[PDB]
Amino acid sequence: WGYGKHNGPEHWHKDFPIAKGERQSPVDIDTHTAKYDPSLKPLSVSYDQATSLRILNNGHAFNVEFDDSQDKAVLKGGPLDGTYRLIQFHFHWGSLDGQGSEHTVDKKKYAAELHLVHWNTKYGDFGKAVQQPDGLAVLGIFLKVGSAKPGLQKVVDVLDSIKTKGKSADFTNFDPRGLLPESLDYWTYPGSLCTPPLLECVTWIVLKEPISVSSEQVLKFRKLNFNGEGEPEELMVDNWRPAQPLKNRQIKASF
Ligand SMILES: [Zn+2]
Repeated sequence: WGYGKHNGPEHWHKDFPIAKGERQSPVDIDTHTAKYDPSLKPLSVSYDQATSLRILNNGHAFNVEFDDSQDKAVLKGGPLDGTYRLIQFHFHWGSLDGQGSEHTVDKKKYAAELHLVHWNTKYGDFGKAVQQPDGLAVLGIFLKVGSAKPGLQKVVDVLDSIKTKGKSADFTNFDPRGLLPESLDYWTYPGSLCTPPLLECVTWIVLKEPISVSSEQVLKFRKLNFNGEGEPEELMVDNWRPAQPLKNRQIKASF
C-alpha cells in the first residue's frame, strides 16, 4: 500500500477489507449538520512534560515519536473518558496548496493536516489500544499557507536528514505546544486510523481553528521521498486519503 496509482487508497480494500467499513476516516465536516453538544467538556492538553525522542521517514510520512512510558504528555476532557498519552504525530500534505488535508470543512481542503496520536492508558500499551473502540484519540489540526510557524521550524530543519525511507534522526526537547492554535474549539466523531490497518478504534477531535505556515515551510515537506536510498526518486506528496462516507454517524461540535 502507498498513495500511488497502483497502490493507492482506492486499492487498500484488497488487503484491508475494513477499508469499506462503517466508521472510516477522514470525512467531510458539514458545519450546518454538525450538532452543537452543550454536554461536551473543554479539551485538556497537558504537554508541558513532553519528551520527544526522534523523527523518522517510514516511506509514507515522517513521524516524531515521544516517550509514552509515563503520563508526560496527555490529553483528556472533551468527549474522552480517561487519559490518553501522546505517542507520535505526523502530517499529510499535498503537491499543491489547494490539497493535502484528510478532513475537509464544507468540502474545503487545507494545505496539510497534523495528527497527534494518543492511546488510552486503561489498555496498557498502544498495541492493545488499537483493538478497542475507544482505544485511540487523534487530535487533528489543519494547516493553511500564510505566515511562518516558529514552532514548526525545528521540524523543518531536520527534514534534510531523513530524506528517504528508513532514515531516522535523534529529535529531543521538541515542544508540541508550539503547534497548537489559539482556540481549542473542536468537532468530534468516532472513526478509524488514517492508514492501513485502518482499525476503527479512534475518537477524532478536529480543531476548528487552523495554524498558518509559510510557503517555504511546506515546500520543505514536499522535498521528502517515499523511496528508500539508492532507488528511483519518488517525491513524498499527496500522502492523504480521500473523504469517506459518514454512514449514519453524527458529528458533534463544542461550539
Ligand atoms: Zn494521519
